[PDB]
Order: sequence, then C-alpha cells, then structure tokens
Amino acid sequence: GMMGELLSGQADMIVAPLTINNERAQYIEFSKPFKYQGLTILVKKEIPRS
Amino acid sequence: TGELFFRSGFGIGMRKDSPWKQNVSLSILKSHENGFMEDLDKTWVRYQEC
Amino acid sequence: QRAVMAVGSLTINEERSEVVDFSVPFVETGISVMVSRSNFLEP
Ligand SMILES: Cc1sc2nc(COc3ccc(F)cc3)cc(=O)n2c1[C@@H]1C[C@H]1CO
Ligand SMILES: *[C@@H]1O[C@H](CO)[C@@H](O)[C@H](O)[C@H]1NC(C)=O
Repeated sequence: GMMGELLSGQADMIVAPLTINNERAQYIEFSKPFKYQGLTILVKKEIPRS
Repeated sequence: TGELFFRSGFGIGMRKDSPWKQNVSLSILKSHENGFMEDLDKTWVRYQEC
Repeated sequence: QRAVMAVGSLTINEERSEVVDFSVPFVETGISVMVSRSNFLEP
C-alpha cells in the first residue's frame, strides 16, 4: 500500500489521515499531530414505529 | 455509538533521511497556534447537526 | 546541558520547537478559559 510505496521511494511526504502506530514508527518517522481522534463504532440509526 | 477507545492521532510520515522534519513540524505548530486549524475544522468538519 | 532529559508539565510552544527537541506528547492540553457559573414544550 501507501506505506510500501513510501518505503520504495515512490513517495517523499504523506499528507493524509494516518494513525500513528509503533510498527509504522519503527520504519517511518512521523511528525507532531495536528488533530487527535480515536476510533468509534458506526451503526445505522433507525426510527421506531411501534 | 460508544464514548472512546484506543484514542490516537494523525500525522505526516516522512523517510528517516528526509531533512524536512523540523521545518515541517514548526510550520504545523505555527498553523495550529495561529488559528488556522480551527478555521479549517469549522470550514470542513463543523456543519449542520441532525 | 544542566539536564539532558526533562520530564514534566512542559507546555509545547513554537519558540521551544527549534531551540529544543521533544517527542510525541502523551496527554493533550492547551489554552482554555475557566469562568465562574452565574445563576412549556417550547422546542
Ligand atoms: C496521547 C496523545 S495526547 C495528543 N494530543 C494531540 C493534540 O494535538 C497536538 C497538536 C500539536 C502538538 F504539538 C501536540 C498535540 C495530538 C496527539 O496525537 N496526541 C496524542 C497521541 C500520542 C500522540 C501521537 O502524536
Ligand atoms: C529550514 O528552514 C531554514 C530557515 O528557516 C533553512 O535555513 C533551512 O535550509 C531549511 N531546511 C531545509 C532542509 O531546507
């Protein structure tokens, strides 16, 4: 994917939402985050009708 | 649904030999502290709420 | 060089960004305002 493309030299900088991980940092150094958000669960909202 | 779990943050990934680390981190911090990030969030995330 | 490594409640700012180097922060905090609270089916 994108990480392998960056490692192969096909890329020089990534400007996209990429979660910081230990495995990613072990090979690709990251910069200071601009915004921090976790992961939640998405479920479709239904309106009951009885 | 759900409050939060495994909270993390985004970032920008560069190769370890790239000399554009500090010059990008400083620019990101300047943009964050100059009010650009909140304006971008308002113009691209904050919209009508159901 | 009085202390190579410093751990504590060090606020991150632009001026310290180039003078010293710091790792990824573990807790997020910044500028906030604290103000004392002041004391029919319409919607
Ligand atoms: C834990 C916390 S607390 C935390 N707070 C933030 C808040 O935004 C910034 C933006 C610029 C900055 F210079 C410092 C913080 C981001 C973030 O990612 N985090 C994190 C994850 C681990 C760090 C990865 O960068
Ligand atoms: C980073 O910016 C400084 C001036 O602010 C400049 O002298 C330096 O060459 C820049 N870094 C790179 C890798 O060009």
